[PDB]
Amino acid sequence: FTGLSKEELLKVAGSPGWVRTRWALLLLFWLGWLGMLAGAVVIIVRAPRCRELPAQKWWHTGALYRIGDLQAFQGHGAGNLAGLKGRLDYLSSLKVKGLVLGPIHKNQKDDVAQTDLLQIDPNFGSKEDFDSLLQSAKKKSIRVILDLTPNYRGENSWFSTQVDTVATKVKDALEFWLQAGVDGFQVRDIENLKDASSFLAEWQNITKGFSEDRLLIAGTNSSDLQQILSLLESNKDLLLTSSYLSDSGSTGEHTKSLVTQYLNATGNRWCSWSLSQARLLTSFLPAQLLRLYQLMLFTLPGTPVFSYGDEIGLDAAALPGQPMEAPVMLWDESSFPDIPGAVSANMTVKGQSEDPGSLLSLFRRLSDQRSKERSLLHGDFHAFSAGPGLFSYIRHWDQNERFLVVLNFGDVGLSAGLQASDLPASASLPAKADLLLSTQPGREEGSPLELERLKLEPHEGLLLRFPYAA
Amino acid sequence: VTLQRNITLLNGVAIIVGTIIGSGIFVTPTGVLKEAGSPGLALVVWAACGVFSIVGALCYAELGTTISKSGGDYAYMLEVYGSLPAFLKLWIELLIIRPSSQYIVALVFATYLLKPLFPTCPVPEEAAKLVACLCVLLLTAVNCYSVKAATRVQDAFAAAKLLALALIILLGFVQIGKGDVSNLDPNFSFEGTKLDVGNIVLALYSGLFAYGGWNYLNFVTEEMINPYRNLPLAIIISLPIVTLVYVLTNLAYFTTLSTEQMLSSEAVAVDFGNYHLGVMSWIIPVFVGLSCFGSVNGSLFTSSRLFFVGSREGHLPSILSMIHPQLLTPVPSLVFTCVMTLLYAFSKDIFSVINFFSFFNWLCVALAIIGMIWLRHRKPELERPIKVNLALPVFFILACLFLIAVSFWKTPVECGIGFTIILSGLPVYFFGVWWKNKPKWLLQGIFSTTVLCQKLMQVVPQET
Ligand SMILES: *[C@@H]1O[C@H](CO)[C@@H](O[C@@H]2O[C@H](CO)[C@@H](O)[C@H](O)[C@H]2NC(C)=O)[C@H](O)[C@H]1NC(C)=O
Ligand SMILES: *[C@@H]1O[C@H](CO)[C@@H](O[C@@H]2O[C@H](CO)[C@@H](O)[C@H](O)[C@H]2NC(C)=O)[C@H](O)[C@H]1NC(C)=O
Ligand SMILES: *[C@@H]1O[C@H](CO)[C@@H](O[C@@H]2O[C@H](CO)[C@@H](O)[C@H](O)[C@H]2NC(C)=O)[C@H](O)[C@H]1NC(C)=O
Ligand SMILES: *[C@@H]1O[C@H](CO)[C@@H](O[C@@H]2O[C@H](CO)[C@@H](O)[C@H](O)[C@H]2NC(C)=O)[C@H](O)[C@H]1NC(C)=O
Ligand SMILES: CC(C)C[C@H](N)C(=O)O
Repeated sequence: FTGLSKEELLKVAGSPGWVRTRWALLLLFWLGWLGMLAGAVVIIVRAPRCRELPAQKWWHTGALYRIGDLQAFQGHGAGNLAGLKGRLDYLSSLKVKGLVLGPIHKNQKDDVAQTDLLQIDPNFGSKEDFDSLLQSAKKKSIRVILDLTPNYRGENSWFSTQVDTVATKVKDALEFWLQAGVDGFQVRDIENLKDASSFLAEWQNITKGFSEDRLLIAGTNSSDLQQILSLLESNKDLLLTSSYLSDSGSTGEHTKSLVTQYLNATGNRWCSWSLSQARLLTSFLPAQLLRLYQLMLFTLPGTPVFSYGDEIGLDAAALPGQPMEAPVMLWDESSFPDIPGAVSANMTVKGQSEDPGSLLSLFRRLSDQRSKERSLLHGDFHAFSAGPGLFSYIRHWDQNERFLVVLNFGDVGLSAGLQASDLPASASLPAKADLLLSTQPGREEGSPLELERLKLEPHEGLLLRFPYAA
Repeated sequence: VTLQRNITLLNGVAIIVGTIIGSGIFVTPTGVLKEAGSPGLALVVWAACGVFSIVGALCYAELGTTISKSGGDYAYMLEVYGSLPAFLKLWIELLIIRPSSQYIVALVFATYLLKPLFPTCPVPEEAAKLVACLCVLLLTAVNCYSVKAATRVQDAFAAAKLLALALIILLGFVQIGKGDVSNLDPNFSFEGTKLDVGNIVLALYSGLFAYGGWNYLNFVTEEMINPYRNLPLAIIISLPIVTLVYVLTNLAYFTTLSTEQMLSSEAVAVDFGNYHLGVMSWIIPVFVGLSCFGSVNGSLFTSSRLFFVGSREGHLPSILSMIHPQLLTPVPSLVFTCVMTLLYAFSKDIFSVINFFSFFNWLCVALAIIGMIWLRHRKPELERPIKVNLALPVFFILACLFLIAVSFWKTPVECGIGFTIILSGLPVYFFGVWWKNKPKWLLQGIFSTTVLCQKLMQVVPQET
């Protein structure tokens, strides 16, 4: 209606030049499409590839919980172990991937003959309740680790002279509990055992032969780096916890040196980060440093290990009369009716359950971040120099969201005083990054902050996060 | 020189399925789960979306049977309300709503096709953009080449995606039958935002987006053999199958992946394939890409037909709606649609914005049903082969106002912006339609441009 009709177009657009132009345009379009495809292929091939998948085990995902004694953990009426099923929801809230359970085998003080590794103590429960607990834990996706200390009641944990008979009985109990359905084993006081290295090697070999998803935990009170390295000469897939990191109580650079030396000697292998084997966090640290150490342990490249009640900062000195080895858990305000004393929300599970500035909330957030982030899962470690009393390092796996952690062990405020000194160019820190949390309330979240003039309050921790770049 | 009458019942059913099944089923579950949490809440939300879509499809089938004119959802409003509302809808239809679904589907296809090469590290965006552009160009070329070829491609890809969904359902059922349970029995454990209607409508937005394209057959009517019997039959054959497939796939998803791992994941299909296969796990992204390819191919046809029919009323330049001899295809409309779709490549993330203008999209449907009931009431003379019992359109409009009231109660400034955009079509309308006796220098200029395009593309005006 606003152009040439059919006959007019037929008469006009009949010249050979027009059909040649149409043919040329069609050819140009097709070659342009081919060139676009070739450019896409070129941009595909000239690109870095994904790095790898480490294929980590189940215990590489999250932290481990050491129940230890059962009576103190659940207060009165804790004799039956099936009652721990009612506490499994608490562990799921804590989202722990393991559970170190205390010794249950029959043991009458130092009576070697009266010590069966297959007999469950009547006060603790029965085999059927143990199987029910295992089934419930598997349903909730929490593994169970059982301790086999030959003497958990006497002063000598290895029955003194008796070495061959106890070795044979725990060797049999290995297969017995492995076919029972356990997920890992733990022993303690190895330093008090004669020529124990061969025993640990044999037990680790048996456990690995039974299955690939099994564990073996060893605990000693030796803080000598050389001794720990010697104990790891014949074994490399063994998780050992000791007092090497503890009993320092000094500046942050000392801890940095200790960690760097341990990583250098081990060879960037997989390790376990724990203050001690059976002691609480408060047993060696003041109340002002618990949050800093909790932040540090959840970011180091290893498997963190905690004792029961240390997520709420339980202290044994307070509420006197409780033995330091097995302090009672403070569930609620009435969790300790036997011993009247200090009762408040700052030191109860339900009291801290709603406080956003409490230890429990920080513990839950840190556990979630550790269990949900790939860089915190199997990233790399790089520590650079900082101010006199500041510990700083970064985590990054291949290309995911990077992490930066800065801690101030000093008791006075100071500036950042940091330089790049970064070996991986792909992990070079930019000037802009977000903030996740701090141990001291009074800061905002998610604000892109300059990474040059950080002012650190006494006993402060930071969780800088920056995205991947070139 | 009419276009053709070639679409059969099978072709229409295949078109519907291909269009309705694109990429929502493989993306929207994560968003709807984050916005609902409770698997039972998500399942009932999807069921409500399915029944709402079935209601709308039945009402639109009735309307299309009543008015046998091409370009649905726009010809009806032109017939009932006049000229201003129709052009007001079309002006934003050809700018925002239409040239956004095709680009998003193509981008999803490109991203999922290259997933096996980059399993962990994310794919570069430039390669995805290039692949999407290549897909759009190839699809518009094959659509322009012929009509039968497009139908054959649509049927082939619909069959492929149906087989893929059947395989997914079979794998889910096998996993269920192995003797393993999950949180499905103790559902509704979290049930957060139960009283917060804002999150409910937010999830319903994604659910309805996953159900989009249910009314695209009305656009391509007047081109299918015996529409009076084939259209409602095709709609009633297609819609319940889509609803059943969606609900079954949603059920089969949860039996394998936990809630937390589903929420934390970014490609639920990839995780499902990796878990259930381990090796040869690259089948799922390939099938997803094929489904998206079929969906965008289906959408382009309807968009081209809608632009064709609109230009016959003078709302668009006469260069459009200009058929080509020999092979009967609307080349200028397809070229315009392709070039407008490509123009969105110069944009950042657009998915977050796709929820924008959904209020107007569901508003126009409501006015269409109001026009239908108006015609049924005050014009009892048109021959209606199909008659729908009342209170069904009433329930549809009541749901429409329920959905539209929340969009005003919350996020009102983000609606006022956008609403100002739809109103911006008044000056262009008054310049291009209402205006007459314009200065002549423009007249021979546009005439010469139209003649140049006429000669360049060698097309014919719509004589009959
Ligand atoms: C330990 O298990 C392995 C495999 O069943 C065997 O020994 C391993 O391989 C060689 C050959 O004996 C040794 O030199 C390695 O030290 C062993 N690997 C380990 C211990 O991880 C053998 O069956 C077992 N050997 C002993 C001493 O228990
Ligand atoms: C663990 O603590 C005990 C308690 O003091 C210490 O073990 C000492 O070991 C030496 C030889 O290794 C022996 O004289 C005794 O067995 C212990 N000495 C005592 C009781 O005075 C030591 O501090 C720790 N054990 C280590 C590091 O192997
Ligand atoms: C322990 O000391 C250093 C501390 O890292 C280890 O690494 C050496 O130092 C440079 C500089 O950091 C590294 O780049 C090299 O890998 C090492 N240089 C050498 C070995 O010459 C060092 O390997 C350790 N020393 C030991 C194990 O004897
Ligand atoms: C909660 O935290 C601790 C115990 O968990 C307590 O800290 C007290 O703080 C007051 C004033 O800050 C000081 O007298 C002592 O540092 C603490 N007193 C006692 C009796 O423990 C206290 O229960 C709570 N902290 C408060 C209220 O700041
Ligand atoms: C609106 C349509 C483009 C959505 C389509 N059903 C898809 O999920 O791909």
